[PDB]
Amino acid sequence: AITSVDSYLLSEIKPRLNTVLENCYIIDEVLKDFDYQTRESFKEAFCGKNAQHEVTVGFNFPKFKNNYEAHYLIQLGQGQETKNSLGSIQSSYFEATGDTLVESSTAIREDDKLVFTVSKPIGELIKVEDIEFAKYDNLQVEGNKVSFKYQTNEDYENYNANIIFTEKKNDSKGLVKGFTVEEQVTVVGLSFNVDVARCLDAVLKMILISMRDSIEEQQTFQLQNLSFGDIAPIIEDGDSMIFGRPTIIKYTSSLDLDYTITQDINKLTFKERKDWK
Amino acid sequence: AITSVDSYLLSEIKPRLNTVLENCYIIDEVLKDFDYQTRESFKEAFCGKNAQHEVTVGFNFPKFKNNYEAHYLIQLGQGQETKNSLGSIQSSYFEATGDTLVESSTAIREDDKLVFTVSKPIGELIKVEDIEFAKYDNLQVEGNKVSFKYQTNEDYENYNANIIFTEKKNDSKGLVKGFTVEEQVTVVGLSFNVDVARCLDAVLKMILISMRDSIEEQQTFQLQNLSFGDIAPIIEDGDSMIFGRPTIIKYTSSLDLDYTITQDINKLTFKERKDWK
Amino acid sequence: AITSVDSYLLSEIKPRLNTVLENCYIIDEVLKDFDYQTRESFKEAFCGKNAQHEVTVGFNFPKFKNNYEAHYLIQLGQGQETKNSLGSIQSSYFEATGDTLVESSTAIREDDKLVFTVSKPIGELIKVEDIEFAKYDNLQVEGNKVSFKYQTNEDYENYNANIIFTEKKNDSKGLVKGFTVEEQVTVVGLSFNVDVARCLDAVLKMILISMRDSIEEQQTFQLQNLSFGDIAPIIEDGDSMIFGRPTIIKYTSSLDLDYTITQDINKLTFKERKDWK
Amino acid sequence: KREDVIVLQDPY
Amino acid sequence: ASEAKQTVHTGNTVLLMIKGKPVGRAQSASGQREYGTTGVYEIGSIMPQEHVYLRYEGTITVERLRMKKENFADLGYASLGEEILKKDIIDILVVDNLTKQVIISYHGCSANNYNETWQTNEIVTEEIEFSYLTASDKA
Amino acid sequence: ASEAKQTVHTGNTVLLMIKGKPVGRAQSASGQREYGTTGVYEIGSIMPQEHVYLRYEGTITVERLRMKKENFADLGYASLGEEILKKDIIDILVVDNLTKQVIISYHGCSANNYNETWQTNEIVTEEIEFSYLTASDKA
Amino acid sequence: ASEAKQTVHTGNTVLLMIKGKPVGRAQSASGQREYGTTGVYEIGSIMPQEHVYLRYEGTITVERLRMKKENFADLGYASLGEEILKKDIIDILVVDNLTKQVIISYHGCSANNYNETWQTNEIVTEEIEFSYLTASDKA
Amino acid sequence: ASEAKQTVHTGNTVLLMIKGKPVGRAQSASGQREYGTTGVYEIGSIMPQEHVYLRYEGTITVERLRMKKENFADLGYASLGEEILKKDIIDILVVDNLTKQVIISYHGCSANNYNETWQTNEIVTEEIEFSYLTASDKA
Amino acid sequence: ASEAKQTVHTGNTVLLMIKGKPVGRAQSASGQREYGTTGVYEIGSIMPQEHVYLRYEGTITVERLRMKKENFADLGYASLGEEILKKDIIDILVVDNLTKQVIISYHGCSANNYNETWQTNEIVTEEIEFSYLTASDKA
Amino acid sequence: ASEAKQTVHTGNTVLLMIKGKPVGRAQSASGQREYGTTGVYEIGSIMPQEHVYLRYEGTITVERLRMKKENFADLGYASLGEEILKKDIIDILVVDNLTKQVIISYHGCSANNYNETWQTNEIVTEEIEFSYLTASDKA
Amino acid sequence: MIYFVNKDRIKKGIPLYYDVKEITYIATQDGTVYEEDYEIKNNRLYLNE
Repeated sequence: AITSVDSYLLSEIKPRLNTVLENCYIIDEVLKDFDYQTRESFKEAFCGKNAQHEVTVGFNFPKFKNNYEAHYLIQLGQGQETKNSLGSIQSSYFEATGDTLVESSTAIREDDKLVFTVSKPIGELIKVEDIEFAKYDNLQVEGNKVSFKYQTNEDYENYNANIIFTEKKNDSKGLVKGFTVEEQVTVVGLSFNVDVARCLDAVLKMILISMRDSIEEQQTFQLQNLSFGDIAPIIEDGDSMIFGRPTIIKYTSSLDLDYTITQDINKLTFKERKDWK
Repeated sequence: AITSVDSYLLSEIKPRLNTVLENCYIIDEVLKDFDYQTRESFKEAFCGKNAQHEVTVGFNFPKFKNNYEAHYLIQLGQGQETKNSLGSIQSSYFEATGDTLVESSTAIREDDKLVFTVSKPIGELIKVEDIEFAKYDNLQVEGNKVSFKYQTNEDYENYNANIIFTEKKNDSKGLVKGFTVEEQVTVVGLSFNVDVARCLDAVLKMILISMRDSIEEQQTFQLQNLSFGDIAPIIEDGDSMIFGRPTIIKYTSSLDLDYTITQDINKLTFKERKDWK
Repeated sequence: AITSVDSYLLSEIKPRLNTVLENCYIIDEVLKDFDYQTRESFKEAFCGKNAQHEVTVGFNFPKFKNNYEAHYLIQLGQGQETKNSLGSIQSSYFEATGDTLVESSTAIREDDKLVFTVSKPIGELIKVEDIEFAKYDNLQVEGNKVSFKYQTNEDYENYNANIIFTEKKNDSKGLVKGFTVEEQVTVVGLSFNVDVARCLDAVLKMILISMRDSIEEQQTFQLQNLSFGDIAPIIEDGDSMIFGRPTIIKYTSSLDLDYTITQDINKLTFKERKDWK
Repeated sequence: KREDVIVLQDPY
Repeated sequence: ASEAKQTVHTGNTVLLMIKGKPVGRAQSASGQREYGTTGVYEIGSIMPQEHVYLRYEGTITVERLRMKKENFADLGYASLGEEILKKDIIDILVVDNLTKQVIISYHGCSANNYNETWQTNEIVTEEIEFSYLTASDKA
Repeated sequence: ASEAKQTVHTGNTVLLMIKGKPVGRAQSASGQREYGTTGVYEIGSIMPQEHVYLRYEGTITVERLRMKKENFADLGYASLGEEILKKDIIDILVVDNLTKQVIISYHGCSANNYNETWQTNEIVTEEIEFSYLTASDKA
Repeated sequence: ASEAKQTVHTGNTVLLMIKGKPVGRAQSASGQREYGTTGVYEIGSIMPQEHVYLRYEGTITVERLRMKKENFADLGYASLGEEILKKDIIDILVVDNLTKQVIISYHGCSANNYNETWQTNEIVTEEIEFSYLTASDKA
Repeated sequence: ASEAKQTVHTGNTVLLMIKGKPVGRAQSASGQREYGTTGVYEIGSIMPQEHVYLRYEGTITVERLRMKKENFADLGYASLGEEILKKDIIDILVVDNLTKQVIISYHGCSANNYNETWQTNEIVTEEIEFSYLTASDKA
Repeated sequence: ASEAKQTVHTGNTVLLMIKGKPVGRAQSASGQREYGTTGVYEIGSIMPQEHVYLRYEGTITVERLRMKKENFADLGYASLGEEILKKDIIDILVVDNLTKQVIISYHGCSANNYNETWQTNEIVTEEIEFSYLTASDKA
Repeated sequence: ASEAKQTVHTGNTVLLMIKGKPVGRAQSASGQREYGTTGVYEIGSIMPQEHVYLRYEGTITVERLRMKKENFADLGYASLGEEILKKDIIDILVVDNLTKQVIISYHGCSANNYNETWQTNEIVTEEIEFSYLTASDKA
Repeated sequence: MIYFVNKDRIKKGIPLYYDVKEITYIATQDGTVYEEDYEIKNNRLYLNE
């Protein structure tokens, strides 16, 4: 697909940041190496459900004033194409497949089959969690349902699973045409307190490490590489300075389009014609 | 873990600097190559218990005035990730282990065992100083105690040892996920006297050499590499100039998180089911 | 040891510069390639015992006015660590050894031995000049004296020698821990006369070539490497310009500390203990 | 200079 | 956005597992394989008439940073001395990190050589090479 | 402006096709060919009198990024184990991307070796080499 | 100003011609030549007494960007398959671009090997090597 | 912060010791090891049936800056001339710098070759290689 | 200032002459020489007892930019074809440029091989190698 | 400050002397040495039982800038032609520059080969290699 | 000033950037916000859920 690393990072960082900040022992583990007073002051101010201060995330160049006490500024950077395929063919498909998804589901009995229901039509099934079927189990997929023989499996009549699958758009042939790009985004934790900037740096590094395992950047946005700048005053001529430490996140990812092929051939036919010269 | 090289350096330098400055013959050895008058003036001013002047250490950008006669300014620099593991698996553990520790202890008799007591639960024992036990000695560890058979060892009933060990957090499985970073910190000895700046440079180099043997940067913060700047005026438009010579300390270290695994499997079970086709 | 290249250079250059300038035919040889009038004017002004002008040497940033007619400004530069040892063990010693020394001495008869007396306790004897002893000569060293059998050597009863040796500090074991550094110092010959600057450049290059053979930079400060800048006005807005041509002297040297080991073991002992199981 | 960056309550 | 229709494996996507433990700090794995394909020639043409497979061979080579604990020597998979004679064959699995699903199995690995390099500006490196009886994948 | 009188093929201009499917993410193809040309010499001169062709040989080598699906192993063209003995020869076509017109055909390909490299800062790479019976072009 | 008393050939100064057509987009030509010079030795001294010429050998190697038309395969000079057996020897001329005057002739060329490399960030490259019976220049 | 659960050895973490003295200014140590693993084949399949260990071999190579005193020649471990015939085997220990605990022992070392390089812009380098009878670790 | 007590030869200081003409645009000359020094060994010691000289060998290799006139082929010193059989041995002199004084003579040169490289961004290069019967200097 | 307890030799610290004259402008010296260490094996174990020394060998190689006077050829140590047969063995000493004290002696040197390279942007280089009967140091 | 309002900010109140003495205008996509539906305490803004 076409991709937007900045909007991915914003969407991914915001919930993760919230869920760490609402959970005191995570911060208590992340900041174990800092000075005791720095740790306790940060945990008192920003952390837990009762926290009176708050962190914020957003893109650069807003028209309004931000929470300069603690704010992650996201800042889309450079990139370049790095590797190309022969014919620019990144892949080919017989059935137009959408995004990868993971969904929780439960088995139910139906007509002496077990079935799992999924919210969308299954374009491909990658994994039913914790199950490997035998041929006897007569595994079949149909529409948005996975179906599974009941006879030997009655103990599992309400078994709970996670389905990893991917959507289908439509039944069509085509070529995925495109290339790989290596692209940079900068993130900086702004604070007018230097110890807050240093803690926001630690929290962001933890978040990015945790992010490396996510399906989003396992399937796309691969090879996350991190670089770190000096701590410096970002703005120097207010009533106080604003400090930050930049980090650069670099990703390798595919830019591509679905070139559908309308041509289809369903019968050869043969004829002999005679040359009398 | 997540780590903070700047706070490590501050915590490590301050006590070492104090303990050198309170000990005259150490300075007399460090400064043996300097001019006699430079050496004696520095030793008279800053050195020994009666020293009327003092050195100081702290981070950059304080809001107050510093001891510009002699001050080590610590200044967190750049870094970049350098080496990654397959799957980002830095290690794996069956029991969540804390920091490495070294503690002095003495043997005591208890119920015809010798035991050493340690302040914290022993997650792993690395070394009992100057002892290698045989199987006959029935070495066992339990909780925060090391225990050792009395029968043949009665002469050692009050033996004094150092225990090198590491804490345990909890009994849980997981993967240490992370990567290696190479990171820089700058340190500069500010003085309005150039000969004091040159002596502070010598003392800092001695301190860093001594630091290379510490457990902190043997286990973490490995491959200390030093670079040195020119001596120059840091500030030039007071009633006097302030001079310093920067040094850059570069360290290689691991950034990682404990991804605990809750899944555990404690019995396989087998069944045969018959296919009548 | 810890070392100070700038103070070494000042201490080494000043006497050598004086001893060349008091010796006319040396300058007459050094300046043989210059224009006749340049050579004779320099030799008339600065050279010989009657010289009314004088050259001077000192570090940069003095608070007073200098002899801008001819002045060598010494200016401590950059450096970086270049090569490390395994375990940082630069060496090891059984007896704490000081600096290397060379001293003139004469033999004397004492109790039918010849002896040479040295000003300091001999930690190690490297060479007695122009002598190689046989086993029959019963060479022995004791304290600050070297002793040598008289019987066959009576003709040498007043022989004059140079002893190359090194001090001992004390009888102790340890490890020399440290690393190698490559470090730069700049030197510039300031003069308001351009032909004087060019002659000061020639004299300095001669001095550094002569310095390469000295024990100081044979044992330490090895691999002297020279670079040369353009001739340019150092200061441009007086009643006259001040000119100079920089040279950069680069040295490779060891930074290290004596880590003494107090542990000593002087007897193993063996015991058999019986296991009745 | 105006107090924009860090903003504190009025004294009463 | 995450798409399956194109995806490549990467150093972060793949676990290496031996005896059900992941190998920490593994730097590379190289799998090589050969069938001995021999061409058939005869009097009457210069062209190859046929190709035949005659001898299967393959190796797996692993480079790793030498940890202070759980080395290949401490894990027992490597051998320093005569105890090589007492090591049974082991199976090396390369596994998808997301799905925990086996990508390729190397069966019956047996050590050819083992190296350690100690160097002054670097982390210490283990490297080991195994011959194996076969490889397979299951899906 | 687009001219035919001069034009060169480029990585973007050429499709690689096997069994009527394009090979995605192929990084290179290398075709090599040898005729065994032997010179004839005789008593009476140092000069070669003639050259003769004695033995045709050729190989096609393909490097590819290891996809998560439709690998050479998943497509079945490669072999990891004894099932190499059950793979029939396949024909590899190099085809003009614009005209869909065959540039060169490699006929009767048979695998010599197969490699996979797993490395920590890189995408995983497949590489495979085939011996082939002949090559041809048609126009 | 243009002087003859010193001048060197350069890539722009020299045409390559085969059968009276210039070879477009040729990237290099490498001519190599060997006489088998053997030294004569005898009992009575370590010195060589004489040198003798015993076996002439030489090759011409040409690298070229693979055009969409008039390849060595399309021109017929190269061979992909058994039709190598039906190619007569050809003469390759290297010719001064200004004067159209023959610099060196390679006579009786016969193909040893033929390569094509298809790669993703590059123009496709032909390379071919011929054995030849002799070389000459005329002036 | 200092953690044991992950740690790697580094040039600063490891002492090299011979006869209970540390070797100053050692620049590298390289340990190599080989078992002669030979595959068993038979009529009836192309697959290897088994692997067997047949011949152990290993070497330790050390590079060092040539000190003015306590060289390998001055220490007596190296040999310049016929006195190599009078050197007994020596054991080389690689030891943890912090714990003073043996990481690996090379037993029965015997010198293969010894080099010195004298060069004009560099420190002089010793290098030595030993064959050894076995290696072991103890824990 | 010009001193004789130290001086080294340089590319500008040295003429190369053949048959009393200087070779224009010569880029390098490489002279190599070998005596076959063989060590003598016997039962009773591992030491070499003696060294003996058994076979002298040497070559002179010259690289040159291919001029439009007075090439080695045009000068007749090189040979492209069978006319190598009609070239007498020649003596190659390396001569001091200032004093016109012979530095070293290579006597009885006889051509081993001759190369020309035609390339698109470069000047054309000749290279030739001769075996020679002896070398000498006179002073 | 000057310390003996650590010191390394460097290009400036060491004189090279032949027949009591220092060799000017020597660029490198390389000393190499080999003992023929052979491992003993037997039926009953894969381990080496013993190592034996069987054949000593060593060479000294010297690179030097070709001076206009006092070359190895002018000094007579090198040989260009048959006069190699009339050169007696020579001893090469490597000597401490400060103390004038012998660091290592190479005894019975005998020339293997001698090279000179003449090149257009460089100083001319001599290089020579000797086999020697033994080496020793004295202290 | 402008703020996005979310469940946390409803429960906890928006901490205002400025030390508001009084409000002259307050509005949302649905129009003006009436004074029964907002309150300021301790420089926090509380809104109707």
